[PDB]
Amino acid sequence: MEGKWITDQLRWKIMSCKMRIEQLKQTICKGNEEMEKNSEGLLKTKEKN
Amino acid sequence: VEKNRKIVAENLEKVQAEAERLDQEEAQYQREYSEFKRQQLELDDELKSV
Repeated sequence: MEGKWITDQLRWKIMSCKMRIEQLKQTICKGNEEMEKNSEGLLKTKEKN
Repeated sequence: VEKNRKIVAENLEKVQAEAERLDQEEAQYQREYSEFKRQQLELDDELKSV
């Protein structure tokens, strides 16, 4: 049981590192999409202006 | 990415504001053009009446 707890700690650490990388990537993707939409709207408005 | 996104949102708001300010400046300039053209038309009409 003790070894199981230690291994759970370490393996959950590695997995949490991966999961954090993943969530950061998802947020970056959402931000990039928002930026692209804003850039498109800005370009259209700039042409009209 | 977040720095770029924040800069982008700020610049989009700034661009909308710049467009609005240009619109206001253009409205003021059209008002001034209205005054000047009205002056020209009144002066020509007065020269003709004279």
